[PDB]
Formats: sequence, C-alpha cells, structure tokens
Amino acid sequence: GYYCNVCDCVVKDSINFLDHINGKKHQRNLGMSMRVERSTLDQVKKRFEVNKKKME
Amino acid sequence: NDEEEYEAWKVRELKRIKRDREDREALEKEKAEIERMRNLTEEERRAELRANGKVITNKAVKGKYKFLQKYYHRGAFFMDEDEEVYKRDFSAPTLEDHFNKTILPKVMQVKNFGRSGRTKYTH
Amino acid sequence: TGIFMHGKIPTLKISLIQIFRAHLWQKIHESIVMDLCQVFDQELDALEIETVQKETIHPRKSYKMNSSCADILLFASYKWNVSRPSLLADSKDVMDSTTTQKYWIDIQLRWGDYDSHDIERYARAKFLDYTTDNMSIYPSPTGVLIAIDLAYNLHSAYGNWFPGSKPLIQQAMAKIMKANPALYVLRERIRKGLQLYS
Amino acid sequence: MIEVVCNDRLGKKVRVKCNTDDTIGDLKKLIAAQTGTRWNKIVLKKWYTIFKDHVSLGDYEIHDGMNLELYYQ
Amino acid sequence: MANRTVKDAHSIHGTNPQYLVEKIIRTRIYESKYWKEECFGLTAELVVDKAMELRFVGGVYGGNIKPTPFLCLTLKMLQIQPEKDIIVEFIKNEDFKYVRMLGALYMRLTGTAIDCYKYLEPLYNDYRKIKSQNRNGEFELMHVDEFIDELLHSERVCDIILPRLQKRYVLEEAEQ
Amino acid sequence: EARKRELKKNKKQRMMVRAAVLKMKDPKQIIRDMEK
Amino acid sequence: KVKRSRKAPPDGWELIEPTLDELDQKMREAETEPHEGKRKVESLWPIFRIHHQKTRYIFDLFYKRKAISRELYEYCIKEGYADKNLIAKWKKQGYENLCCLRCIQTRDTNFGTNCICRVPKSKLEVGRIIECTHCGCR
RNA sequence: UUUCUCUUCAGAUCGCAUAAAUCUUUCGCCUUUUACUAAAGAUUUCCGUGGAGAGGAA
RNA sequence: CUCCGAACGGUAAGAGCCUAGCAUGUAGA
Repeated sequence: GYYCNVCDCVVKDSINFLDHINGKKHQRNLGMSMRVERSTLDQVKKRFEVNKKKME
Repeated sequence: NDEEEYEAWKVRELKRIKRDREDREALEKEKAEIERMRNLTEEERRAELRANGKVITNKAVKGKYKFLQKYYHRGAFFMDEDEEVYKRDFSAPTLEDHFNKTILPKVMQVKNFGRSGRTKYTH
Repeated sequence: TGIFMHGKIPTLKISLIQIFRAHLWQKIHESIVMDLCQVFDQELDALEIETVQKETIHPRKSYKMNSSCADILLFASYKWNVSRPSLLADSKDVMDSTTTQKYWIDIQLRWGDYDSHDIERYARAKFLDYTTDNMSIYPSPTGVLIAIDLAYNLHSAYGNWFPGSKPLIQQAMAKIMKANPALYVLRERIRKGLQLYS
Repeated sequence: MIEVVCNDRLGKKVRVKCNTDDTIGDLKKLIAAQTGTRWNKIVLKKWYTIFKDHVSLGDYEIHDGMNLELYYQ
Repeated sequence: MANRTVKDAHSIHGTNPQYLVEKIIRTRIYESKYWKEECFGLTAELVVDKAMELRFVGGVYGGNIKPTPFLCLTLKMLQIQPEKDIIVEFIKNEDFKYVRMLGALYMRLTGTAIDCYKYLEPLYNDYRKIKSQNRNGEFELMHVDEFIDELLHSERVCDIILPRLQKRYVLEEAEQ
Repeated sequence: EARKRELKKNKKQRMMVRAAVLKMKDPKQIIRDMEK
Repeated sequence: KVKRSRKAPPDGWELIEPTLDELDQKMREAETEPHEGKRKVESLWPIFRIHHQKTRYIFDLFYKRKAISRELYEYCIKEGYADKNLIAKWKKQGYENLCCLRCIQTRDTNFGTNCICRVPKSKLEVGRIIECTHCGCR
C-alpha cells in the first residue's frame, strides 16, 4: 500500500497513513515547518492576488 | 431576483427589529400584567372573574398503576419545550407489570437476591 | 465470523467459534455473491442487463455491520424504469419511481436471536441506515440489501426493485438458501457440535 | 408499552419508557429528559450498530429491557 | 502537531485556547479525512486559499459526527490564532462571502462582546444566500441575516456552544 | 463457582504457552535468525 | 463598583460620582487585563495601586479635607469602595503609606502581614535593587 | 462598650433538631463482595455550642 | 395505591508498521 520515501516505512491503510507524515519524526528531520504567523500585509496579498486570479 | 431580495431583507429586518422592542416592553408588560392582575386580585370580583386558562406546558395525564407497577419518573430536565412526546400517559405495564400480581402465593417484590426495601403502602 | 453474544459465557463462546472454524462467513459471502452473479448471468438480456459488475468488496465486508457496501453492481441497458422500495413478499408493487443506470446489491448475514426473528425488519433497517448514512461507499441510490437469517433459516429483502425482479429473485433465494454448499456445511457443523445425528 | 434501559458504565444507567410504534427522535427526547443533555447531541449504539434518528423502533424490533450503550456526539 | 499555534498563545479567557469547541467535536475533527490535507501548517496566507475554496457554512452531519471543512477550517484558524487586523480585513470583505462568515464566527468566539457588536452589526444588511448542511446531510439555502440572528440571539448556531455573550440591554445601559 | 476460576487459570496457562511458542520461534527470533 | 445598597445614597453623593467611577473604570480595566506580560504576579500590582488610590481619595475626602460628611465616611465603606481596617492602619504614625504585605518581616503570615513599603528607605533595597513580590512598593 | 486570636473545663433537651461511620448482637435478603433493609448497645468524625486567663482595634 | 439501584464477577492472548496530550527547571566549570 502506501509507502514513504524519506520516512522509510509502509502504512497498510489510508487514514492511518494520512496521520503519519503530518508530524513524522523523519518529516521533522526534513525540516521544522512551524506555522509562522505572516504579517498583516500577507493576508492583503493573499486576498488581492486570489481575487485577481480566480475571479479575474 | 435582486428586487425580491431587498424586499425580504426588510421583511426580516422588521421582524428582528420587532423582537427587540417586543423583548424590552415584555419586562414592563410582565410587571404591568402583575399590576393588572394586582387590581384584578384586589377589586375585580370576589370569585366572579378568572380571565385565565390554567395553562401548563406538558399535561401529565396519569392513570392507575395496577398493583406494583414501578413508579416511572418522566425526568424533569426538558419541559418548557412542550414537546408532544411527553404527553403519552405513562401509566402502563413496562416489562413485568403485565401480570395480575394477585394470584401469586403471598407476594413477589423481586427475587433478584437484593430485596433491601420493604414497603407496599398497606398502612 | 461469529456475530456476537452477551455476558461472558465461555461455553457457548467456544461452541460458536468452533461452529465457524476457518473464515467461514467470508466463504458464505463469496458463495452467495457468485450465486447471485450466476442467477443474473442466466437472464441478462431479458432483464436489460449490461454486465455483471461484482464490486471489489472489502475482505471483511461480510462481518462488518456498521457500514454496508455494494456486493454486486448491475448495469442495466437503457431507460431502466424502477419501482418504489417494497418487500419481497409484497405483490402490490409501485412502478412509479426514477430510472437508474446502476443498481447495487448488498448481502448481509444476520445471526439472529429470539428477539430478531423479523428478517424483513432488520433488512429494511440496515437498508435505510446504509442509505441515509453519509459514510458508506455507495455508488447507486437504487438497490437492495437482501438479508438472510442463518440461525433461523429466514430470508427477507427490501429495496429498489427491477422490472420483473421480485419473482425472479424470490425463486433465486428460495433455490440459493436451500441447496447452498456453505449452508450445508453450516448445518453439518451445527449437527456435529450438537449431537443430533439423524 | 416498552421499557428501555439507556445504559452506560459511566454513571448513566437510565430507564426510558419508549412507545411501541414510535420513532427514535422521541426516544432521544426522552433520553435527554431523563439524562440531562441536549437532544441533538445524544448517540445510541450497540457495538457500532448506530441507531439513526429516522429508523423506527419496531423496525429494529426493540423489546422490554434491551439496553443500549449510550454515547455523546 | 496540533497543540498550539507556534509557541505561545494569548489564551481566550472563556474556556481555553483550543478547547472553546467541545472536546468530543474537536477529537472528531482530528480523526477526520479532511484533517489529513492542509494540516501540515497554515499560519496566515494559505488559510485564505483554503477558505475561499469551500462554499458551505455548516457544522456536523451524518449519523457519525461528520465535520464540514467549514468547521474544520474554523478550528484551524482557531489553533492558528491570527491577529485582529487580518480578521478585520476579512470582516470588511464583500467579494468573498464565507471568508467574511468565518471572520464573524471567530470574532464571536475570539473577541470582547463590545468588539463583537462593533464588527458584527454591519453584517445585518446582506440579504444574499448562504449554503448550509443540515444534520441529516441535506442542504438548505439560508439568508445571512438569519445566520447572524441565530448567532447573536440564538445559542449554538452551529454544533459549537457559544460562550454566553451579554444581553444588549445591559450594554445599552452602560455603553454603546 | 470455583470451576470458573479453574477454567480461567487453565486458559491463562494455555495463552502463556501459546505466546511463548509464538515468541520463541517468532519472526524476530527464528525467522530473524534465519537470515543470519 | 456600584451594584446596590437597598436604600438611597446620602446628600453629598453627587460630588463623588465622576472621580470614583473613573477609578472604578481603571479597576475594571485592570481586572480584565491580559495575563501575557505579567511574569508571575505582575498582574496583581496595579490592582493594589488602584485600591490604594481609591482609599487615598476617600480618606482625603473623609476628614483630611473635611469635605465628606460623617455618613459618607462610613457609608462609602459600608458599601464596598474602600477598606476600614486599612484606614485604621493609616491612623498609626508609622503606617504612613504602603501596600498590604510585600516587604514585611515574619508577621502572622509566614511571608509577611505588615506592608509593601514597610522596609526602610535608608537600609532596604539591598545594594540598589528595590522591589516587592506582593505590590512592588519600592 | 465591640471584635479576632486558644492552651483550658463542659453531662445544661451543652444544639425545643438531627448527620454519618466503626464495633458487637437480632431480622430481611442473599450468586461473591462493596453498596444494603429495620431494631438494641457502645466508641469516634463532621455543622456546632456553653464558661474562664492572657494578647491584638474603635 | 406511586419503594425508582449501581459497580465487579465481561469483553482471548498475539508477532510487523505508525502517529501523541504530558514532564525537569538544577549542581558545576
């Protein structure tokens, strides 16, 4: 079934595999991806560009 | 249907605005209704006026337990709703009250090896 | 495969797990799925059938009871009218319904007890549960959840009906419940563990 | 008329008196009236045989004393 | 990891930082199919992308507790705990709808009642349509005014329990 | 009444024996050593 | 903080309203203040500062300025706005100004029960550092 | 004059009423126990209370 | 003729893979 390349493991299920890389030890070794709260202008650009691309 | 949406936006705004003022005056209306009932209780009529309904949320239309039918408690947790599921007259045999419980030899409360209680309202 | 019980009861527990030595309900589900597939392959064009589409059910779709997957999927030909959901024994069938291109079947084994003699009851119950529950793999809206009472030899079914299906599937279940190989194995195991050599 | 035991091993051994041909929504109303929890939050199970809010009571054919593992949503 | 936002959080004084939702429904959100995707991390920006791509406003459905991506994304923004400026920007967004709906919802669950009124009052004029999933799975077309009316006036407009916002009379007697 | 306790003791002994049999020649003991 | 007293206020109550309610608003703001930033008990310093300000004001009005009547000097404490035992502590010659207990010796409490500013100005504040765990009365 | 501290003695219905537990006996039960039922005797625990030093605010 | 009860005696044991809310606050150079 599902098999990871960097994690070096295999999960025999779907939901059980989905709960693996989201906080894996090897996933942590790949890099710390702690959610850094972006600036207030970040949401501004995320709104403007998405209104210009998806809508426009 | 933009012309219809703005027409209903006021239909909802009127009801929502009506609920606010109707809630404020209710505190005075409740006090005023007590004042109206105050004078009504004072000098309306000596047992010559009711102006009432004796309204109750859920009428417990009970019956008569046969001989030892268990005292079933409806549970007083939700009665303001006045749900129709409550009005069912819980005066029926549930599991073992279908029997007569008089043809039995002397008495049988429970042979479950736990008869701590002793009472049958004889006195 | 052993359905369930209450209390501990090691005696009847070991007796029941001895009554099902190997993965036996899996064998029953496979056998009856193939029996229904053959009964459908007997009259394919007469029922506007397109092809037998036996679904890749899970390896324990027969033991699980919370969900209800499609045993076999039936492709009708075209403009396939449908009757309203009813019972196998009900003759006054309502032919007023939609028209579906797919049509699922789900065999559910019911190891009933004394308080579970009603096979049609549990049948329609599991049917409406699997239909309204938004958690089961469920391609087609029209289908049937034909059940079977193993511990009482009862049979029942209720669901979306085909044109000319009711008597067809009625005779098919009458001929499948009787003369079934795995059913005969069940009877043999029971009579061996019960000491009623007749 | 039927007596049901909405039971649990967590301080809730409740005895609701359900109707014969009644639904389960009213049964949940009674279970809330006797248990003390919101109506839509209650859940009834018997080894993951989740009884639903539209399937009737006589459909599963419950009878006097059939206890049901109570759980919350 | 789904414990805190990054390293610290100004704990909402009502119940807790993350446990403003019932623990049962929270644990259900975790054990969910949608929690697999987008839970790798969403601080400020990708939340905007994941928000506008789900045109539902609803809570739980199904016999089992089935959380919508609306509710799960509300919980995601709750764990993220953005600043008030972004929430005010979403509250004043007229083009996208459900972004503004989520801004209103989080402001209701995360914010003083004064600011709740101050930022939710001008949402009393949108007579537009809103899609919502009933408990039985079936959808319903509901007006936004009805939504905010159930939010402020009524309790648990969604599966979540609300933290007892004051009556308007006391604040009218004391403040604006 | 004591027959229940006797059967429980017998079942516990049988379970311990089965666990020891599965662990002694286990995949981590026998089959794992089969590669060595 | 005005809730109720089951009777009318005295005659000279209208003069007290603005300053008293300003201090009460300061107290309400400090009560619902955030915890982030207060190290361990830093949140509990300004509440004592506000209470000290309120007692200072009502005491200056009581008989220091001789403005408040005798009813207000007991009715303002009869209802909850200041501390009577605290003012009685102020009546002493040594107890000039200090908090409840933040730099006191071993009083009835194991830490102290005398005052925050109870330490001396000539010998306390070891070396250069002046502080107090309970009120920070340097 | 009013209160808070405390070592101290109570056979006053210490409290114009009223809680539990432990032990020993007697019933009802009883599938094992813990939860039990209703009568007697005793020992403690809790809500307390009364009368006498000394020490602290008005 | 309204006195209404709860827990234990209960869910076989298993080898391969995987994910996590919690906890120390120091001695010393």
